[PDB]
Amino acid sequence: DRHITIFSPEGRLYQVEYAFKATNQTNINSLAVRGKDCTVVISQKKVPDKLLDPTTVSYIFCISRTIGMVVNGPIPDARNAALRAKAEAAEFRYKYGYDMPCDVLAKRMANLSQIYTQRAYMRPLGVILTFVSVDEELGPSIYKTDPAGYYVGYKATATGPKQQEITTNLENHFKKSKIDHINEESWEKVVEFAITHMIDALGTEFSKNDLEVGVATKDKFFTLSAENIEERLVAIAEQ
Amino acid sequence: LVSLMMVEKVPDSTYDMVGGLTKQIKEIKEVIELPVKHPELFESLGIAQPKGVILYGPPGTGKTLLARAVAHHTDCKFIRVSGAELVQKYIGEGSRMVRELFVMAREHAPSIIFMDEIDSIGSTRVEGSGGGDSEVQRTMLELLNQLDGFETSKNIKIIMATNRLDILDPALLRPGRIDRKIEFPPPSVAARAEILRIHSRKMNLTRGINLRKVAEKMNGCSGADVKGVCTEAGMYALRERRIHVTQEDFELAVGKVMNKNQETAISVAKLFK
Amino acid sequence: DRGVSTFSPEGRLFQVEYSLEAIKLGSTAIGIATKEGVVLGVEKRATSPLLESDSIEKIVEIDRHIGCAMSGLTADARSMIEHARTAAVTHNLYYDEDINVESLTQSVCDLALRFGEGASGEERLMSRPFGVALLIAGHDADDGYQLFHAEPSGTFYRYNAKAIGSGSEGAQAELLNEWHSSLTLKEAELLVLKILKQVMEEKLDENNAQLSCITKQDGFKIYDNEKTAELIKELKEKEAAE
Amino acid sequence: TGYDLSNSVFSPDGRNFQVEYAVKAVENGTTSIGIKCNDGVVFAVEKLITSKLLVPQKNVKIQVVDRHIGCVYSGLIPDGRHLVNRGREEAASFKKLYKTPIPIPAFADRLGQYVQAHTLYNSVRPFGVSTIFGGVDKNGAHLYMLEPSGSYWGYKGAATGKGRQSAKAELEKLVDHHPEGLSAREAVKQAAKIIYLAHEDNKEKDFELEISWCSLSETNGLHKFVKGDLLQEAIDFAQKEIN
Amino acid sequence: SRTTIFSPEGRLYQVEYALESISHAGTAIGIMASDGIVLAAERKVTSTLLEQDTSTEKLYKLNDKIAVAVAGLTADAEILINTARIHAQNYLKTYNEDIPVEILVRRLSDIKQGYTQHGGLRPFGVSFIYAGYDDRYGYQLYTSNPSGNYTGWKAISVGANTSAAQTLLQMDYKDDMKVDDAIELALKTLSKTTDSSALTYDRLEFATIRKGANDGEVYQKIFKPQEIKDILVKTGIT
Amino acid sequence: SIFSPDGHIFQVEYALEAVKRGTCAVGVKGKNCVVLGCERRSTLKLQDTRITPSKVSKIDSHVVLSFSGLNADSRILIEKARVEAQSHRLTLEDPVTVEYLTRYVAGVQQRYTQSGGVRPFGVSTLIAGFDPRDDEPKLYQTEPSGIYSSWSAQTIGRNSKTVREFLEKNYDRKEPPATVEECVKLTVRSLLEVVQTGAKNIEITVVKPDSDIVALSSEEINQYVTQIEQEKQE
Amino acid sequence: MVSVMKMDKSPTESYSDIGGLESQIQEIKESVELPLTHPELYEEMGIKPPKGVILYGAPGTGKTLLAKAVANQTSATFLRIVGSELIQKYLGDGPRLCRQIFKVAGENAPSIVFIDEIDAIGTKRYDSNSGGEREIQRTMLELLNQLDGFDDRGDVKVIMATNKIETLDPALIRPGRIDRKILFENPDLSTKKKILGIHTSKMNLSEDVNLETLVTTKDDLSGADIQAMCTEAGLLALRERRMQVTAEDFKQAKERVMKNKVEENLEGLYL
Amino acid sequence: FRNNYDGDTVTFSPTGRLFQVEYALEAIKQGSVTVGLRSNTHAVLVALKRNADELSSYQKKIIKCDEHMGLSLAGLAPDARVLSNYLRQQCNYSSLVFNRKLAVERAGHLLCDKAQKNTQSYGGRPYGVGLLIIGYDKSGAHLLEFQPSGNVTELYGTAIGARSQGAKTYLERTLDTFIKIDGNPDELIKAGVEAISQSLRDESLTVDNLSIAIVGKDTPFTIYDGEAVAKYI
Ligand SMILES: Nc1ncnc2c1ncn2[C@@H]1O[C@H](COP(=O)(O)OP(=O)(O)OP(=O)(O)O)[C@@H](O)[C@H]1O
Ligand SMILES: Nc1ncnc2c1ncn2[C@@H]1O[C@H](COP(=O)(O)OP(=O)(O)OP(=O)(O)O)[C@@H](O)[C@H]1O
Repeated sequence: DRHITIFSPEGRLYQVEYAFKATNQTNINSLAVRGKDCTVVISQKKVPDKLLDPTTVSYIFCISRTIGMVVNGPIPDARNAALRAKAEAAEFRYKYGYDMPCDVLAKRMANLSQIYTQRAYMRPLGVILTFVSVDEELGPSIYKTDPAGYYVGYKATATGPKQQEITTNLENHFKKSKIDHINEESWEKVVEFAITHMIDALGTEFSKNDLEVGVATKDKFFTLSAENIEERLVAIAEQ
Repeated sequence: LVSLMMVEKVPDSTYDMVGGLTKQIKEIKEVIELPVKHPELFESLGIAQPKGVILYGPPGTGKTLLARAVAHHTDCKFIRVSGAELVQKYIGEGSRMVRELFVMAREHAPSIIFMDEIDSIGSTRVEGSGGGDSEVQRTMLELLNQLDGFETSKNIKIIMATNRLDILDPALLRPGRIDRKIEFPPPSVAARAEILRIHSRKMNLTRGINLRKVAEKMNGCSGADVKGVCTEAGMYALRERRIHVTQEDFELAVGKVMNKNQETAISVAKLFK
Repeated sequence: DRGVSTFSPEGRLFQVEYSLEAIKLGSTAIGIATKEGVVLGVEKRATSPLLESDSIEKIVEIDRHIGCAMSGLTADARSMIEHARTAAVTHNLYYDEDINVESLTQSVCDLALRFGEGASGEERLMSRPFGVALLIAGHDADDGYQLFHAEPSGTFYRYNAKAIGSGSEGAQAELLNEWHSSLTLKEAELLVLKILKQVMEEKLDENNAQLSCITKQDGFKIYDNEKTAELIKELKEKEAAE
Repeated sequence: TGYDLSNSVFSPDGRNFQVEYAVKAVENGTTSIGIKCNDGVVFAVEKLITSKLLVPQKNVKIQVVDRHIGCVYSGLIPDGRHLVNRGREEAASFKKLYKTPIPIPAFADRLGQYVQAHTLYNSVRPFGVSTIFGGVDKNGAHLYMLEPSGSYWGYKGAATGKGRQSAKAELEKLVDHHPEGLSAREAVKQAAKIIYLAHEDNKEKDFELEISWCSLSETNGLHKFVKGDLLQEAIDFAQKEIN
Repeated sequence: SRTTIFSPEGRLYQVEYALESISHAGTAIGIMASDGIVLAAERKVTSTLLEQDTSTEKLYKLNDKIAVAVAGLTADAEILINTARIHAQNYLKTYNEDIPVEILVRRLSDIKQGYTQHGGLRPFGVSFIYAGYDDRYGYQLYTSNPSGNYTGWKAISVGANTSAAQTLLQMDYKDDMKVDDAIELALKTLSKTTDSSALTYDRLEFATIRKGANDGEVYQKIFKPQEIKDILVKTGIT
Repeated sequence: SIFSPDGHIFQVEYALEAVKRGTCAVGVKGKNCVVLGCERRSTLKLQDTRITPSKVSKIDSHVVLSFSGLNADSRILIEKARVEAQSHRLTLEDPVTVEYLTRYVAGVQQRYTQSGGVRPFGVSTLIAGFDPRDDEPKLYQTEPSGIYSSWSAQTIGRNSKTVREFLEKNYDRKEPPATVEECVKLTVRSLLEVVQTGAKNIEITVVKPDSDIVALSSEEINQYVTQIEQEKQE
Repeated sequence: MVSVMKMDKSPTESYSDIGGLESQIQEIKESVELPLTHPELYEEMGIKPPKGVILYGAPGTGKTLLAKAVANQTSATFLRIVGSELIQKYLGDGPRLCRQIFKVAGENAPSIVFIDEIDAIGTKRYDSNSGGEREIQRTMLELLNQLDGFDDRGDVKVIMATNKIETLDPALIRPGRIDRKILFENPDLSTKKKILGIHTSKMNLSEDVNLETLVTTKDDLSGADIQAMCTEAGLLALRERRMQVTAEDFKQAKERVMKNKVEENLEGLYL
Repeated sequence: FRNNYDGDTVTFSPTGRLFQVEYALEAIKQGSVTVGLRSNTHAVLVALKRNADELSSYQKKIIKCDEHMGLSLAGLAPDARVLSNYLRQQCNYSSLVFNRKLAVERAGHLLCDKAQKNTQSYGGRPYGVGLLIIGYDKSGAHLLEFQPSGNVTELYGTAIGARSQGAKTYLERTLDTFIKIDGNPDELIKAGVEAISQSLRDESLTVDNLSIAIVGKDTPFTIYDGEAVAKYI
């Protein structure tokens, strides 16, 4: 029972509760919010050795000119999910003539995880995901996945070993201003709220390289580079 | 030790406290009664005054309560082991006591024994897991059927007993080593009728009484339930300060059995029709 | 509790080497080479008299000029001979000429290897291997009356003569002592009977055994129930004399 | 304990220890490095001799996949060669497409998921190898290393075998000394130093060296092994660094 | 447990559990006169809210001369009927005549061991009752089991104490025992074997065959609740 | 299904014991006639035996079979055997021999031995009949290992040990069965030792040339069994 | 120890009144009796006849009935012990006592012994790491080594018994020591034959014989219960006062007692 | 004591080993010897043969691939045969696709790419032998080594299997010498033959227990077995 995806004696799946814990190999925390007409996503970027090329290191990908995603897990397990995304956007629009939403495409890859729990030739994947996009019909939105298939939106959320340190810290905020997403327009002037909240709630101070960023701009998704972050960090000059 | 031995203080029961049971005494007394009552009569043919017998059946019966009264109206002794007390946390204590056991009855031909439970000496299997208890079932059966048992079977009949039958050693039974067995089933309704006549002998010039009107209703197994419902029927009268009693106050006492007659919840699994 | 395609720490496989003693349960089956002909012999293991031993066929005829004799487990080998008959005849087509023996017999021992990576591009038939071994005898015009031996491990040797089965470890010693170059045919049509009379569990009959020669002049030939008997008297012509 | 017997059986720790045993197989192998120079890459490797009967310079361990690449490995000799034979046709089925050479991110994006596929199933052997590759595209210089769990990251340098602890701290002792930029020819000297410097874990035995680089400058960014005095120039030098 | 192989002494590990398992299931009997046929089944449950009215579960039909009963899984039997139904009407577009049974079962149950024989797949947790008619062997009656061996009979039970229940037909059955003289045996065959002697028309299910229509036609008649409800009084229950 | 180290097979040192449980039957090879004889459950009440699958079965106009052991694994062979029968009459235009299909089905009981996830049979069978355009009797016996033999008498079933040797006090090669009344007396004087009941517990059948098949009533049996029920007296 | 041993009181169990079998029983007399008749014959061809035998179980099927019949015949000593009675709290007491038989077997050349149901001694060589019970395993080694250390065999005879072998008894027995591992089980007819061959002695069957059908239809059973079959007819005689001996009420006992111990009867599948 | 990592192939050890393989390579240790060496111009095969009884013919040890190649084996014939019949196609394919005939060393670099396709799939064993490959091309002569592992290497001369260290030692005693030989294969051949007497556990070689077959920068493959090798003993 403790080696395969049959139903347990009592009726859980020991091979799956492991997989959630197969994520936490890295001591890494990431975060997700909704802008006004934009969005934001971030995570730690650890570098415990001197010789890397952090030009190369990344978890935050690019799937369209529209959307993006993130990972807190083993990246080899991620890339197989990463590739299968790029495919499953194309075959949608090639068959219907318009770009791939998020709500659907999670509903695909959430269907996909099930038939990794319903057969036994396959190893599942010890990752989770937080897709991000604008939508011309639905607006700024995100969706999360587990390796089982539970996928749900979030007005704003985060993940890592240390959800309790911050996830309370966010719910305390909306019980202080009480709306879904922020009342601030430009993406440049709301990422400050994210990085203001991490180090303060329970997080540790950061530097230039320590973090990485993604933004699902209207008809544009893209990462950020060093001074593009350092400038945006120096917003703290005033606060 | 003689604590196990029979008693100058016999119990006070009787095989006419025992309604519904009517036929079995005729079927089992004689092996215990007749050829020992008249060995010359039996020896007129002298087929084999057999070894002991056995009784199987559920609880709710009073197989015990039968065996309490038979030790009255005996002409013989009736010893008791207080079942499973014979064993101890050692090895050598087993066989000596069994050696002591038979001889304790050799000196008394008109005298017999009693077991209640042989669930604890049943179905010996061994590959390293087992126990010394299996060692003792042999020697008793050995000294049951050997150069020195038939002289007891000249002097003796015996009985075993339990409540679960087919969970023991068949290698025990050479039929002839046990020459007869019997069922003590649950009762009939009308068999239940004369029961409550026995124990509720407490009405006080009352009337409107229909003793038949309770095994009217029952589908149980025990006869003891006739007491369990009766005994707590009077409890109502006991609490409400009026010694008297009637049918309906006696009837809802089955409400206690409303649990027992309905405690067996049921599954909804229509996997197969 | 072993499998097929798994070595041991000692290297000696289990199952195939276990397949190299099932033969030692079976019957006896001998053939001996003379430079003017070769013989074949059998022990029917006839279990009851009512039986009609014409039906039991431990001996076959590939063609008019080649025959073999299966031992150990007579059942399964009934399949493989049909392979050999196919390759014989097939080679009798593409070249209009009888085949050399060694061109054939490599094929048969290329069959029983099929339980895992047979010849070039072989899908694994044969969940288990052939629990049977046999002897091949016949002429081709390049080497001589080259007897051949086969065993399901997937190798063949060439012999002067030897044996199989029940009487293997003991009987061959006499054969090892009593073969040479310049002997006859019929001396080998009878020397076997000195041997097989040893390791039969009953006095010989004309129906316990049977024989078949092989000749580059006529070709193949099985004998009759009686024409074994006449030479047994010829053996008793020496068993009674000496 | 009882979960450490086959592929694709995660742990309560959240792992499959079997590949973590693979790391000790590749630990049982030769030294090998490759450096990100200022304009290309370098390759150099350990190649130990058992008997004199082994010929020198007929038994390379570098492999080429196409013109603008060099790749090496360490540990299991065959297994690290298989995926090359997958490599040598993949990019060939990519130059087939838009008629241009292949990038290096195209390489790992077309390999680093492959070996992963040999850790999904209960029917195959994880490639017990660590592996290097490098070369040039239109964009410029690149370098990468692989580990048998599919992972890979863009380094400035790498190391494998039982030449780990020497070189890693050494390159830590190198980079700060020379961060300004290290051209091709000069690293060909300083590289072969390290292997003579790293054999001391196994200085019971002997070897001989094998080197290759590729420069956008020198060789038109093509792949070209070493064979000449330039090698002999370096061994004459590298002995001094250990002298 | 490796469905293919045998015991160490010539037996099977699984399948002896199966036809022993089905004993857990309900009851389904089936008899025959020289005049007509009767069938019966006691539903595993007879709670009140659910739709026991139109609950057609134990008794299905196949064509306009045949009826069956069921014992086993709800589903693994539910497919065989859709299978065998086709093998009936696919007999007809070749030949256009009506179907006989003696071809059907002999050409049906051989599917069974086909899953004992290979694939490592389990056999079918099912047994049947059969019933029907051909113009060549008269009225008929047959049965089956997860093995495949089929047996002709005059009256049979399955399920709970069927060995016990088959006794109850032993003494009472008659050769010329007519329909209305034989129907009452069935529910009386069940009026004893029941767990709940408290008996409800709801709990069971029923079916019939006759040759009621003149010109030799027949009737695959199946009986509704309030009918058999009133039939029940005829033998005199209440 | 593999090889033990004792030269045996686990699953097939087992299977042929299965046939040693079930019914018992036999045939013989008369002077100019051939016969079978088999078993039935007397006391099987509330039943009509007209339609039950007989242990006998027919394969062609001129050949028959009698299985034992299981019953399911028997039905399959007759079908694919029947195919080969009414196919062999087509391509070659001649009817079958006896050995041909025997040689065939001798092969199928190992095509269902050496493969993955395939049990052999709980079946052993034999056959009987005259070749076309000939006279000499032919009967062959089978078992799951495939080895097909030619026994002048062959029985597979319960209490069969002495039955396997009972004939040897009864049969003579140079004193074969004269006629049907004795040769069927032979057919029954064997089987009755395990019958232990009346005629109802058996079923028999016979062959003669040009497809002269017969099956005999329970009453015809009660004609002759009496004659030795009368001659089991002196 | 000696007290139980010398059981010289053979019952009226009549050897050769028993109707069981011959070949087994010559095999023991050949094993035992004839060696005590003209053992020069063994000296003719120079034979060391065996050191006792071991029957098997199949309980209620004639384990012992011969044995006390042999004791009725024994014409020598006869011995009887129990391993459970042999064993004690302290260490090596019984093992110290087990030795003391063979000298008391050295008592006699006519030295023979039955043994009582070994199933708790020498059963199986579990490691017995779990304390205490190694005493048994410490005892069997005290015997078998005593049995064949250095013995001229001194007519040190033996006959053993049990109810099931493969349950136990892995290595204790060895050939020569016990060459004859032999059997007793149901005959499949001869219970019909010679059992009532005995019991026809007393009874009358006061109307007929009826025995031509008071018989076995290959019914799986054990003829030991036939001594019930004789019984209850007399009882059912006296359930209705028949002082004579009937054949009609005799029917029930097989219909009554043989009917209890039911079998599966799953032979609607091997037809 | 009982390594459960001894079953199917793919299971690594807790130390980085495939216990199937390492327990396979001792096979050839239980197999015989077949040695070989080369000059700059001519290379050799050699093989003791292992005979059954005083009657049988002998087990063979050498096979030709094609006109410019041969080989020799150790341990098992049957799994070793198919590789011979295998690469014949991969030496005909050359001479029909191209006609630019086959270079030796890529064959080994084909051959190593075979067995590795047999270790890492459930079912299937290694082609568990060692063997020796020879021949000539435009590049001179070449000798090879084989392991069922996959490792194959360009050697001057080596040895295999039982009793082989004695012959193995002559070569290191002599690698200064035999490399400088040319056009004179006779004395070259007897180098190994004298050197493999180091292995003889008193079986004292004969006319027929030995098989030799060589190649050159001129010679096609020739076999010297039967009775022609009275030359050397
Ligand atoms: N007909 C009866 N006459 C007298 N007492 C009865 C009768 N029927 C049931 N009983 C009662 O049943 C009780 C014991 O019966 P039951 O079989 O339930 O347990 P038991 O026989 O004591 O248990 P065990 O036999 O396991 O020791 C007694 O209290 C007794 O009064
Ligand atoms: N052939 C026979 N004739 C008469 N009685 C028999 C025969 N076979 C068995 N029996 C009966 O079997 C009973 C005991 O047989 P058996 O010797 O097998 O067991 P036992 O010796 O009593 O048991 P244990 O050895 O365990 O004490 C006797 O009562 C005897 O009547």
